[PDB]
Amino acid sequence: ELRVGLEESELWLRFKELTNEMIVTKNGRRMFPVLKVNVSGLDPNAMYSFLLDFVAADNHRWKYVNGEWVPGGKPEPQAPSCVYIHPDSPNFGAHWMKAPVSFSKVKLTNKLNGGGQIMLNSLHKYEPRIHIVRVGDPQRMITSHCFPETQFIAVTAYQNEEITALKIKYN
Ligand SMILES: NC(=O)c1cccc(C(=O)N2C[C@@H](C(=O)O)c3ccccc32)c1
Repeated sequence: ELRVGLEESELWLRFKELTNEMIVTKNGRRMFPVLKVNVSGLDPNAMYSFLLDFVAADNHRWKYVNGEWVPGGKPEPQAPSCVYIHPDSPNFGAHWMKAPVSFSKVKLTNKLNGGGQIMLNSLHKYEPRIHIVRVGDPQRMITSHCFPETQFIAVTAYQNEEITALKIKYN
């Protein structure tokens, strides 16, 4: 049976208990921690593509007030649909299952300046989601997998000094 498990969940939960933050910039910024998953239950003989997108978590934005994340007003219009294709795609199920699948090269940005980056709105909370797509499937079956341990708020600069120190400590 298809099983997708989050790698280094303990490290993600350290950031989440502080409310995790990810920097977005004009040219795009890579994530820390990096989203990595282990996969089992795929057909090793079949070929698949791994896709990544980011889902909004609330219908409001956030603000850091008195060292505390609080609801910070009505949200901006939803960011456009941005899908990141894992550069190993398409590949055999045996490839995806022999070692954890890392999305280390994806970049988060606040501009639609191309480059295959992910457009996010600052001060909004997002949750990464992974999609698995089989090549050649007339039913075009797709599997979606959410990871609530990896939720974060997009920021142009770190608000929580504990988050700033955490990023330096483990990266
Ligand atoms: N009748 C059908 O359900 C059917 C028939 C042929 C191919 C698929 C397919 O694309 N799968 C199966 C499954 C697999 O390959 O592990 C899978 C995992 C992720 C994404 C797609 C798919 C589904």
